[PDB]
Amino acid sequence: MHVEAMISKHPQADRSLVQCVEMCFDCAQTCAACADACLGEDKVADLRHCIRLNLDCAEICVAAGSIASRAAGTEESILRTMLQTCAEMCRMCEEECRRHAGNHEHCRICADVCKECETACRSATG
Amino acid sequence: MHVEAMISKHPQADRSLVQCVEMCFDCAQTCAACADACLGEDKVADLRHCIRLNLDCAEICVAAGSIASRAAGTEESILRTMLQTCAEMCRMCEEECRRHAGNHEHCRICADVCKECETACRSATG
Amino acid sequence: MHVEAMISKHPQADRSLVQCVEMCFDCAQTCAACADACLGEDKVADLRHCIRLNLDCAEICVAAGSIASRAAGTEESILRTMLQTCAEMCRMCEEECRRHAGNHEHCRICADVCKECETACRSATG
Amino acid sequence: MHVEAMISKHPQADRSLVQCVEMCFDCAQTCAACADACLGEDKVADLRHCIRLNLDCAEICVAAGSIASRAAGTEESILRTMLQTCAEMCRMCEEECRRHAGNHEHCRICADVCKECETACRSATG
Ligand SMILES: [Cu+]
Ligand SMILES: [Cu+]
Ligand SMILES: [Cu+]
Ligand SMILES: [Cu+]
Ligand SMILES: [Cu+]
Ligand SMILES: [Cu+]
Ligand SMILES: [Cu+]
Ligand SMILES: [Cu+]
Ligand SMILES: [Cu+]
Ligand SMILES: [Cu+]
Ligand SMILES: [Cu+]
Ligand SMILES: [Cu+]
Ligand SMILES: [Cu+]
Ligand SMILES: [Cu+]
Ligand SMILES: [Cu+]
Ligand SMILES: [Cu+]
Ligand SMILES: [Cu+]
Ligand SMILES: [Cu+]
Ligand SMILES: [Cu+]
Ligand SMILES: [Cu+]
Ligand SMILES: [Cu+]
Ligand SMILES: [Cu+]
Ligand SMILES: [Cu+]
Ligand SMILES: [Cu+]
Ligand SMILES: [Cu+]
Ligand SMILES: [Cu+]
Ligand SMILES: [Cu+]
Ligand SMILES: [Cu+]
Ligand SMILES: [Cu+]
Ligand SMILES: [Cu+]
Ligand SMILES: [Cu+]
Ligand SMILES: [Cu+]
Ligand SMILES: [Cu+]
Ligand SMILES: [Cu+]
Ligand SMILES: [Cu+]
Ligand SMILES: [Cu+]
Ligand SMILES: [Cu+]
Ligand SMILES: [Cu+]
Ligand SMILES: [Cu+]
Ligand SMILES: [Cu+]
Ligand SMILES: [Cu+]
Ligand SMILES: [Cu+]
Ligand SMILES: [Cu+]
Ligand SMILES: [Cu+]
Ligand SMILES: [Cu+]
Ligand SMILES: [Cu+]
Ligand SMILES: [Cu+]
Ligand SMILES: [Cu+]
Ligand SMILES: [Cu+]
Ligand SMILES: [Cu+]
Ligand SMILES: [Cu+]
Ligand SMILES: [Cu+]
Ligand SMILES: [Cu+]
Ligand SMILES: [Cu+]
Ligand SMILES: [Cu+]
Ligand SMILES: [Cu+]
Ligand SMILES: [Cu+]
Ligand SMILES: [Cu+]
Ligand SMILES: [Cu+]
Ligand SMILES: [Cu+]
Ligand SMILES: [Cu+]
Ligand SMILES: [Cu+]
Ligand SMILES: [Cu+]
Ligand SMILES: [Cu+]
Ligand SMILES: [Cu+]
Ligand SMILES: [Cu+]
Ligand SMILES: [Cu+]
Ligand SMILES: [Cu+]
Ligand code: NA
Ligand code: NA
Ligand code: NA
Ligand code: NA
Repeated sequence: MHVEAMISKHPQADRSLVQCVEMCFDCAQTCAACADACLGEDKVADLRHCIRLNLDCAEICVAAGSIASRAAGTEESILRTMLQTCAEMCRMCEEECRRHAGNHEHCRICADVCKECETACRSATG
Repeated sequence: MHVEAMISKHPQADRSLVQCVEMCFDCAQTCAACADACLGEDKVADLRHCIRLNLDCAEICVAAGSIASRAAGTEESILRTMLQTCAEMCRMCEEECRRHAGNHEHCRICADVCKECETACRSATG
Repeated sequence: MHVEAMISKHPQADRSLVQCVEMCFDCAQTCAACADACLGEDKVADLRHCIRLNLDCAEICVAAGSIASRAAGTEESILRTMLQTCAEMCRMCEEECRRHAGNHEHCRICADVCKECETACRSATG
Repeated sequence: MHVEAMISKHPQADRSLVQCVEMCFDCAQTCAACADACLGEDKVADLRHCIRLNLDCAEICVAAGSIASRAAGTEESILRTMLQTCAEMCRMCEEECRRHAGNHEHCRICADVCKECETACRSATG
């Protein structure tokens, strides 16, 4: 990623922020991929809720990542509210993917990414 | 829009919800357009913060609208948290567009849409 | 929607363009809703491909709608290339939803929206 | 990123594809950041077109990345059409950021990312 390089060059220019942005994009992609993997499973009907949460988590993580990419300055921002929502979304999505992780390795990986992204986003709200 | 028609046909199937979804998409488009209009103004340098808020508001309203389009059932959802964030985003974006509304008619229109979308989203959290 | 009102007030300011933008947002929402409806069907395993196409169609229609909301001027743009891609996406998604339309009313509605959006986007490339 | 790990675990499971997805998300973030950096410059009025292209490039790269994250199987997809559009978008955005690269280091970085992402996406269409 180029998060760190771009922050340093912004005319209004944060480790926790870099980590948050990087994780949001990673987690967005991972959850998009996890929704599609679950869709392809023989046991798709068991994975409805998980697919739905991953779609929401992908959507919210792209939004959060994008907003945070614009948060390199002191101006008022939705940033902290958005990161709190994102942390809650990643927590919910982690729990459901974790429940399937013994059965589907894609959900193990995705639960781990959601957990890390939850922590990164919560940490960026401090 | 086809929000109402699609909700009625969902296998797990709400006026406040229909209105929320419709408004989110309307408001997303309007804020995208307002950011671009402000970018094109001779006095663009006066509109930096407004452009930035409109970009965030477009991003959050698409996310909220999409999540709410998937909220026609009783399952656990980020929906209410996301709608609260969206209402806060629309409130912030409304205030800044309103400040420019005397000077730029596009901001008058956009402030009105943000205000309506804020109310719709807050109402859907009840 | 506020597409028409916002275009008229843009400092660099098209019926076919208004119709395209309106349809993209309508179609994005409809396909998001159709993916979720299909996910909830008892016969979800029969709807894998349809769910996947609707997710792509929602993503591409939001992108197209957003880009077109920024296309009220004479500057170089990806607009026409993006609208061509969107028309092709809506054509593909229409065909699959149409195949399920006898069985699922949500797919009938969604196929009709995709068809209309395909035509609107193709017409805006002229 | 977790692109490679998730592809390997998909029930329907490509170096060029992994590289494409990774680059799309990297490039999306970079262009979002470049739009915001340009918005913050004293000389913002000189950067209108560049800001606008970066907003389009961010939108198209997220869309492409997401669609490509769902392209780990042999089913019909918009993928190749979408990647061609994305390559064209990155080419356009590269050219404009490159023009500002001597003046703004953020545009140098962003032009380099767009160039790499253009190549990755074009290569994934083979
Ligand atoms: Cu995340
Ligand atoms: Cu994720
Ligand atoms: Cu999954
Ligand atoms: Cu899953
Ligand atoms: Cu997830
Ligand atoms: Cu997420
Ligand atoms: Cu998150
Ligand atoms: Cu997050
Ligand atoms: Cu999950
Ligand atoms: Cu899962
Ligand atoms: Cu999984
Ligand atoms: Cu999962
Ligand atoms: Cu996950
Ligand atoms: Cu997951
Ligand atoms: Cu996440
Ligand atoms: Cu997640
Ligand atoms: Cu996160
Ligand atoms: Cu809204
Ligand atoms: Cu709005
Ligand atoms: Cu504006
Ligand atoms: Cu503005
Ligand atoms: Cu706004
Ligand atoms: Cu908004
Ligand atoms: Cu909102
Ligand atoms: Cu909202
Ligand atoms: Cu605003
Ligand atoms: Cu404004
Ligand atoms: Cu305005
Ligand atoms: Cu405005
Ligand atoms: Cu507004
Ligand atoms: Cu506005
Ligand atoms: Cu709004
Ligand atoms: Cu708004
Ligand atoms: Cu709203
Ligand atoms: Cu469309
Ligand atoms: Cu659609
Ligand atoms: Cu459907
Ligand atoms: Cu379907
Ligand atoms: Cu569709
Ligand atoms: Cu579409
Ligand atoms: Cu389309
Ligand atoms: Cu379209
Ligand atoms: Cu379809
Ligand atoms: Cu369908
Ligand atoms: Cu359907
Ligand atoms: Cu359908
Ligand atoms: Cu459709
Ligand atoms: Cu459909
Ligand atoms: Cu469509
Ligand atoms: Cu469609
Ligand atoms: Cu269309
Ligand atoms: Cu890209
Ligand atoms: Cu980029
Ligand atoms: Cu820039
Ligand atoms: Cu620029
Ligand atoms: Cu760019
Ligand atoms: Cu791009
Ligand atoms: Cu691209
Ligand atoms: Cu690309
Ligand atoms: Cu660029
Ligand atoms: Cu630039
Ligand atoms: Cu730049
Ligand atoms: Cu740039
Ligand atoms: Cu770039
Ligand atoms: Cu750039
Ligand atoms: Cu790019
Ligand atoms: Cu780019
Ligand atoms: Cu690329
Ligand atoms: Na900012
Ligand atoms: Na739902
Ligand atoms: Na434009
Ligand atoms: Na696929």
